[PDB]
Amino acid sequence: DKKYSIGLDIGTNSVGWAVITDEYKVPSKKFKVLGNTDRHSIKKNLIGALLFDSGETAEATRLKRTARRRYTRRKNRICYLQEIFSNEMAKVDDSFFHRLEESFLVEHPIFGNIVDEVAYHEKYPTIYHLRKKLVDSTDKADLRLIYLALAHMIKFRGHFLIEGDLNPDNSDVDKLFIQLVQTYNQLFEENPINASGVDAKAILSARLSKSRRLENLIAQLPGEKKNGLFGNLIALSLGLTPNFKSNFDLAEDTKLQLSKDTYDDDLDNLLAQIGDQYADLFLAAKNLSDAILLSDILRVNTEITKAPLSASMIKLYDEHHQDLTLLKALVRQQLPEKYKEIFFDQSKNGYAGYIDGGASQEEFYKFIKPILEKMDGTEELLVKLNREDLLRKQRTFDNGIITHQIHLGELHAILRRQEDFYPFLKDNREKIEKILTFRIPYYVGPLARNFDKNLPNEKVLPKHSLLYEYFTVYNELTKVKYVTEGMRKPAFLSGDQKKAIVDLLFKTNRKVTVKQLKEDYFKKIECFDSVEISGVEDRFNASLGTYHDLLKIIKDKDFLDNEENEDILEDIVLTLTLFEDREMIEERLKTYAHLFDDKVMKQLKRRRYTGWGRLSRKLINGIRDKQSGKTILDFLKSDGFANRNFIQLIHDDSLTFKEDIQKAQVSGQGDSLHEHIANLAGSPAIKKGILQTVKVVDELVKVMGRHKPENIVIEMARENQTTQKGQKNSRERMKRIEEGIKELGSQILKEHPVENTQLQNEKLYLYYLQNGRDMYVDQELDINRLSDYDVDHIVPQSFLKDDSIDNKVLTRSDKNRGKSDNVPSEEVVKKMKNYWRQLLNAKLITQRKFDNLTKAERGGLSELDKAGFIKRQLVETRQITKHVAQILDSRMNTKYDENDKLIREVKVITLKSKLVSDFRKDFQFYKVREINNYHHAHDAYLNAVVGTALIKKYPKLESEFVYGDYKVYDVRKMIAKSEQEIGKATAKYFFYSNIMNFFKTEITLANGEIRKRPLIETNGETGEIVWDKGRDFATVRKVLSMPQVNIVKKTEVQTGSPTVAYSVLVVAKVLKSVKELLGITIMERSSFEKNPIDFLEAKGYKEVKKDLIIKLPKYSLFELENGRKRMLASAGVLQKGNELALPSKYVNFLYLASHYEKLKGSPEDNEQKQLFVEQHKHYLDEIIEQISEFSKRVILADANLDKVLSAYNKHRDKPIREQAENIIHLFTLTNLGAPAAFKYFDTTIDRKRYTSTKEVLDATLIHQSITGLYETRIDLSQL
Repeated sequence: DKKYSIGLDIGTNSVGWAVITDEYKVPSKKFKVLGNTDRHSIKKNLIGALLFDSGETAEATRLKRTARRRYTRRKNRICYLQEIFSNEMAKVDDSFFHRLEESFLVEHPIFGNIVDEVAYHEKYPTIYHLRKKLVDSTDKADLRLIYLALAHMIKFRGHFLIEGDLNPDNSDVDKLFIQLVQTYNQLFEENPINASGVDAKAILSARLSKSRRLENLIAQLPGEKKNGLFGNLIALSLGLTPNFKSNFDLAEDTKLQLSKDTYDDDLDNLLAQIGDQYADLFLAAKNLSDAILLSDILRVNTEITKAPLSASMIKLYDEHHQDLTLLKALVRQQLPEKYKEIFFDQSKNGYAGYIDGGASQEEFYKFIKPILEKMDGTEELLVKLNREDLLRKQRTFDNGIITHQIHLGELHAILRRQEDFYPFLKDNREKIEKILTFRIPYYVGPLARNFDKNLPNEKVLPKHSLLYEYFTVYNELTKVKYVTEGMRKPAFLSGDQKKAIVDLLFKTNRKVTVKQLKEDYFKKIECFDSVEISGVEDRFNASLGTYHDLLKIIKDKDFLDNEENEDILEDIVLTLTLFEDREMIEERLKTYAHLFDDKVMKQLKRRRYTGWGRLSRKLINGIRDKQSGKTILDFLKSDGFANRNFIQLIHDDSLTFKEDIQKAQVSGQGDSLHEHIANLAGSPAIKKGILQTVKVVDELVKVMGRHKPENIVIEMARENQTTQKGQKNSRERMKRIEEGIKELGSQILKEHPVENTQLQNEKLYLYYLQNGRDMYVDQELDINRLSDYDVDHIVPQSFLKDDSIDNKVLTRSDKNRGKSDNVPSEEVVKKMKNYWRQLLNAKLITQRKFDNLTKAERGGLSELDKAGFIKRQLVETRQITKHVAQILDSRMNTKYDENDKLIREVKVITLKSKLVSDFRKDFQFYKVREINNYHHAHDAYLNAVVGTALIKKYPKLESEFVYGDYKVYDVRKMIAKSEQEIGKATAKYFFYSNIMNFFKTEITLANGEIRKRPLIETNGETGEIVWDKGRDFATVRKVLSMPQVNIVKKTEVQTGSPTVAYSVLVVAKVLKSVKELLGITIMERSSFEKNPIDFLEAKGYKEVKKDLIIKLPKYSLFELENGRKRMLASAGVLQKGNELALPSKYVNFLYLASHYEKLKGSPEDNEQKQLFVEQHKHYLDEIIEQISEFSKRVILADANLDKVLSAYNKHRDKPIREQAENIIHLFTLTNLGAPAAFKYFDTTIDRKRYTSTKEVLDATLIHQSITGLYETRIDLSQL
């Protein structure tokens, strides 16, 4: 039994997965297959890929934001915080937490007496009045006030944080602005924004309108228009309502507004249209937005305090009141018609709409500015409106992290002082910190969970509740036994005997003795002379004491005994328990004045109760056993001869009571996976993919026999390069060139015109980007001789791998860069800097490129430069990937030590998808998407290899790419200050900052000098073998060439045109037998499943075997003869079911051939690969052979195969690159799924579709699990 790791490759249409074991191998396992076939076992490698469409299904609905889900899981956090306070709160005010809960259903009092309740609302009209008072508090503060402050934050927080989210050092307008442009530049490498010398803090946090601050900023970004994408983001974060339809050429108007209730959903619908690459862009806009709005706000306050947001909000409160007071007088007087429109009508923008009706600030100003301009005396009101300062409200801070940290600061201030008076607060600092800050996936160990023990979030009954005391008395009686004159054994009290006894004895005396039970009931009523009694001792312990209490006050025994007042009386005792003061009781009691005299109500209002019980009504009287329909109290009252009691009933498996209690302990023990994923920023596809990833990992752990993996290594699927977004890139390069040639005033586009699609050539682009000139030497280049010239890396590959235009120049010879191993030579910078500057200002190089060319002027590559290179390659910054990491980390690491620290047995590693992509290129494991779907699985395999190699080779780097709170090492203390300082395994890890250098056997320096590395890489300190260049590359080639890879096209049952939910197999009469395929529609579905046969009969079928009605969802998979597979699609059509595998030798060949000219890389190494393509021309035959063999066996499109085969022979002499590029088209004949037309050479090959679904009814149905590892096969031939 050995350790393993999982690699994951998460995409919007595909989850790829791979388990790897020691020495980076992929294990295999035999898997029992179920059903009616004579195949009972199958052997399977543990590597696969799940493929899924993204449409209207129930799983889609589950991943939508769901309010009742949020409510319930948030109630766990609220309730947990109450539990921590419950003990000390009991000493201050035992009814506090129950009082607040009753008032949750008023949509109001917080205190027991009228004095405190009035004094609380006079002093704390807002939560910020409270916070500020508490922070300023020198001595012990009232615990209710402390609780109320904390509870208000966690009640109204949109979403809590995960590890690595807090960043308090970079929470200011300027850095958040850079973050936005950096995130923007990641997505638009050709038209990046230079933000150098832009005072964004001053421009964006001014006393000017949003619209002016937009124009001011956009005016400082050369070439950027106000309604362009970057302007609209700035518009978004300033508080405006930009429209992104034109930036992305969208279908409809798609406008966005941060303050709206629907913004979160609105963003996901946009991402669903433009791609989840953009999500972090709109997240950067949100945090900037928050930093802007907090500066404007905090500016009003002038008092030095640990509650600066509170101090500001109090000020704005007072200013809001005066301004509203005047506006009301102005309107009442000058425009009384419009008063109710303005101040009461939430349906309209206007004050009412603005506050209680979700109209935004700008919508409100837009409505009210004309009203103000037409009135007298609105001069400064209008001034405030135009600097965005008029009647700001208080609720502008529930979401986002920049907000969260400001709140946490104030609350931590309160807790630090109040810890000195409430030891329990120091005792639970970390628990309370977790409640205030972070996601709580589970309430176990230190966070394990007044409230009803059985039902966690349900509150208890008052201990003097009449219903509670009935439960107490009946629970005791149901275990009394009696024995009479005519009996051999004792018997239980009857349903009627119990009621008889309660009516007769428990309602006439406070305590009931056993003598009374014997004499006053068993003698006098049942006429017995000898009676012995077990189950009770001197007297019963349970008393109906509140019945007797009220009997003296009401003096209407009929009223007490009447079952319909039971909840009236329950309400009365609740009220007499929650409050302690006659005026406040009598307020609440006044609704019952039609039921009692004033004589009685003066008496009732004086009858306070104190105390709370152990159980809640819902449990005792509320939940009902399914079959019997009876509550627990019902069973205590009568339960046949069984006479179960409370503790019996809870645990009896023959009653649903047990199961409902467990269903509630489960819901209250942690949060909701689907709610978590539902609230991420992303499309519904990215969310479906994350849910699949969680499913795949669960099944993989089941497969490895419940053993957890050592590491899980996650990457986000690298995206395919469509030719559509490929030509969008040409248009972008063209616009950057045109705009740059204009500002240079150079005639180069007229001397050499160029259509945009030619700019895809690296060298030609660089030639225009460089205005026709060498970049290291003052000279022109000849546009007709670019083949002779070099592409040089500004920062050498030894230090960072960056093959972008932003790290490349076009020289005559790379020797022109200078002779150093570092950035270009100081002699080159001098002769060329002024040219570079001109280019930089023309936006033909970037600020990063310029700084890098000139770096020799500043001492070359510093330690700091190198440490940031490390982080640049390691750290994956996408947000959603941090949440995938936590979700898996949450599920995997659940035990706690004897410290109350998390024991991390599974390390969840996150890698940039680039690392794997570079690895395939650096070591020739080339990817050719077109062949099959295996490359998803291959990526997950490679990702698991590269991730687990890194963590073993460079453990100290853990903190940068493993989820968790790890010891943060400074990367610069890991950087050797000379290369010879690294020949030994001292603590320094690198001199040449490409972290992937340890895989290479020889590294080439920028000048040409070559450093060798040992064939076997060991970790410095542990000595462990990490990578053996002699074995481990071969292992990888083996896994990739491996032909059987588990591919699963997720089947779907639809939910949103005659749309079918799923087909079904009917075997029946119409007499003689038919095997038919019938599609149930979404309307039909409800009916059909209710009564299958009656639905089926009314369709003309009869004498159907209902045990042979097989449900067949979309893409059900069938196997026929010779392993030919078919998938069942919609519209009575079948899809191709087989995946065609090719070994590495062929894949690499096809790749390097189709790239024979486009060959970026070393000039000698470029020929070594061209030689390989040449010397293996015979692979063209070998491939065509496999494609043909595959096609005749499973494709069955003999017509097109002949055309293809004929056309291949005729063109066998065209250059190799051409035949390969055209073989790569062929694979769409063999591709799994819907057949689709393609072109081979000149020839067009039209799709042969599969129009008869009859075929499958006698084939074998293959039902796959998510990994495809567990099959159950059903031979329909024998049906």
